[PDB]
Amino acid sequence: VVNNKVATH
Amino acid sequence: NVLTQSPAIMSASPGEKVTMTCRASSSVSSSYLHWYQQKSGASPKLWIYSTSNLASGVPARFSGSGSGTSYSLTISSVEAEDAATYYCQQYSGYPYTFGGGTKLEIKRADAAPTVSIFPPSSEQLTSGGASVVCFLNNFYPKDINVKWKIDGSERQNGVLNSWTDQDSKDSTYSMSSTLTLTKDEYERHNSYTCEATHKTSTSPIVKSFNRNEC
Amino acid sequence: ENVLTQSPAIMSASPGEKVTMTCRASSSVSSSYLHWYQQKSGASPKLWIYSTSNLASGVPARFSGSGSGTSYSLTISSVEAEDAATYYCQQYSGYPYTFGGGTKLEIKRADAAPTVSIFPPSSEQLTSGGASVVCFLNNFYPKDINVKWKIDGSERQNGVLNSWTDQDSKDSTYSMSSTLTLTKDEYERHNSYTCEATHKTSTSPIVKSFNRNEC
Amino acid sequence: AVQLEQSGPELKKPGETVKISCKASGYTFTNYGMNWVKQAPGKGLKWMGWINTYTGEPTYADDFKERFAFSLETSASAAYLQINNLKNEDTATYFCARDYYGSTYPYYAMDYWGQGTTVTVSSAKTTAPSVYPLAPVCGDTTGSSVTLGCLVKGYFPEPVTLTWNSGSLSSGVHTFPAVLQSDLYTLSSSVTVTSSTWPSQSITCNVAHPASSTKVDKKIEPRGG
Amino acid sequence: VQLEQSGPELKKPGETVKISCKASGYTFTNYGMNWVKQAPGKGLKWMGWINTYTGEPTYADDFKERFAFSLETSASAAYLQINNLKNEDTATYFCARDYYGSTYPYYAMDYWGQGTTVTVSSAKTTAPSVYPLAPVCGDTTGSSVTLGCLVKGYFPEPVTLTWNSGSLSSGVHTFPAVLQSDLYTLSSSVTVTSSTWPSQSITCNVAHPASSTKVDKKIEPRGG
Repeated sequence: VVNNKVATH
Repeated sequence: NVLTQSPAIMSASPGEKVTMTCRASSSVSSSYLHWYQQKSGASPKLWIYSTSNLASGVPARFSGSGSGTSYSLTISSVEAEDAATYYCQQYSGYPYTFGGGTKLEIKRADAAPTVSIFPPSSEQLTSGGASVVCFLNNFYPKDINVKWKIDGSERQNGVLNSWTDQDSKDSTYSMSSTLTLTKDEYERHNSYTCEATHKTSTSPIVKSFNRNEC
Repeated sequence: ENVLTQSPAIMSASPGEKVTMTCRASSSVSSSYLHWYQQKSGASPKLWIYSTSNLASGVPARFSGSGSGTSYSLTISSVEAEDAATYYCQQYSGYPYTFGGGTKLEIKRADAAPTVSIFPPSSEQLTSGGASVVCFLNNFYPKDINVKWKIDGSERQNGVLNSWTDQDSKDSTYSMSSTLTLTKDEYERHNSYTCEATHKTSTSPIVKSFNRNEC
Repeated sequence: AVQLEQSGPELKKPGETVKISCKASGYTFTNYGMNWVKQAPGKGLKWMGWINTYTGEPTYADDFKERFAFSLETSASAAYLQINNLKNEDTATYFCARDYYGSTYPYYAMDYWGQGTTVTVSSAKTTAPSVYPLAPVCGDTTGSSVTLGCLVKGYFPEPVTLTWNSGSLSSGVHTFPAVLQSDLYTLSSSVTVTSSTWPSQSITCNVAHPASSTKVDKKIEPRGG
Repeated sequence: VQLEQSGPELKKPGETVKISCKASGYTFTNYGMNWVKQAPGKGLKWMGWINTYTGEPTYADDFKERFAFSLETSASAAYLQINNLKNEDTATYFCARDYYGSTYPYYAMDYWGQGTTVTVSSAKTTAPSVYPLAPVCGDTTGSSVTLGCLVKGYFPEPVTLTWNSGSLSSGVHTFPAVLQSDLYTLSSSVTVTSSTWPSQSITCNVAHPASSTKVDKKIEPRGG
């Protein structure tokens, strides 16, 4: 659940 | 990152173009600068996101622009329904901050209130209190004065006033004024008068009743 | 940026030994964001330990890490020959990522004498006017070994180039190549060529020679 | 259908604890952060922080790092705001608001908002309103229209709900913001209808005060004397 | 999962070079790609990273503005371009993928390319001379015999050296090259059972791509 260091909220 | 909005309050006639500003103390990515609309107490609605993008259902008369520390929201031709408070919001790392808001008031032609006067109910009187109520409805501008007379004499004390927010459809305001007396005080007099005057006129609209007759 | 300093720059350990190397940061790093890499001779670094103390996949259970704030460490519970590598710490605390300068881990083992081989120049080289005399000193330990060249029984220092392999990952030895380069003209003014391998703590060399005039 | 449905108004004493819920529907609860926003009476919006609904990790804004707790019950798609050791300054409306996302990344905006939860911090008792009809003397007509009203006097805490004929009368209504009279709230509402509507047809103001569990119907009657 | 980089490059100062990093075994656009520099015999330096989903590069402050990260996402490839090459750019460059936990980024790098060596130099390319190393007269050394290959006088690095196409790999020492008078020299030793040589042939294979040289030297015993 991480895309280019952006994690799910 | 503090957001400063100006003007705090602005007034516009329908059809006019308006622009309100949001300035930040430090840079905000255009991606992360947003606008919300809120009408009196109800939940804020996302209005513009990432500077310039209109949320679903937002009319095309709205736009946003800006970059760095200077952003704005524009309405090409103001409508009555635009009467609201608009808040900008940023993220540039946490916390989210909001600006202090711009309240948009709508200007319209002057309108006299529809004035109605009401005696204390028989219910209230049973309890030893007496509230004489006067509604001043759908007038413009908000600046109305009410003067109460008992037995044809001005009474200044015991009066409480409340105003509606600006009407979303017709841009008028309404006001309720209540003179509270004791039941005994109320029953020591006969005539009750409420008078509505605009700040710039010396002709009132008057409504009265008498305790003794229809 | 957050500069990482690793200590000691070079560590030596015998297999089975428990050792600890350190990583010191200029400013506090989250234990989540302090990592370790292993790099061996001629290869890509491999993530070894991540978020202070978690072993990457395939990393032996003899490795561990601890630390907090500005002070971190990697421990090897029981050193093995295959651990000969350079270990780098790496942090994030905002950008940029920085790496420490590395700790080179050398494995100690039993002394081993080199297998020494001497080679004359090829006729191919001589015909082009050059004469490289080569000596291999293979699979020795410790790494500190000295090569001496003798021509006609007499020591010669100039014209010698030396190269060492990195430590062997299986047997923990080193190998060395030594080449003495003369002109063909100088080569053919002499008869005997000797390379002598000597440990600095020993009187007894290992010598190999050949002669130009006979087998 | 995306909805954030919040719990009803609360009255609590200073030093007590309040816990407000935000029940989410119509989307995967755990894929969007839940934000909390405070709005003190007559003031602006203030972001309190957010909770990560996938991990449960709460993040508090610098002014809310004390007595404030965000939590989840993910099986119920619910988010909670708990405030401990209540102060009078905690009197405000609290909104939960969902993260706005693009196709992949957050915009760090809030797209769906709950209806809000009003918290009142006070040691005062609950007072149910008195409800009085407002009608012109003797039903005296005022041309083609008649205005009636409802006086809702002496209640605490806010809110009250006022309707006319159960909400079937919605046009031509003005409900006035409450004022503080004798340390309690008083409000009024007006309704305007055509002369041919009233008194020939029934007009009743309905007043609900949830704090006191009261619901009052007051029929507006013409009265003389 | 693997990151495969393009081959070694030799460039003059002021030229440009573009290095590729091809990813396999995962969704390319889910993981950031990092670039790391290692000058010869030195440590590691992070150059910055590129967001594979958005294309947005982030450059470390020592790597602005001759350096360019780009993508070809339809090819799952990340590129590093270095413009106006300087001698200081002589290094091995690695691509390295972001490492993420199940829940948050770790700001580590889990998979690494094999590295690309860039030499920046005005020196001209020189082919190696490859020489056989055999004991005089094939004089034996007991049960094993050590042979070798001398790879002399080349620039730039690298050369590739194998023995019998690389089918002979046990008991090999290929020695690190040493720089002398603008030129590198390398040697390799191979040690085999004495009975197997010269009956079974041993040949060193040396390629030096920079000079388009590919030579093979069969090791034979020679007299006197």
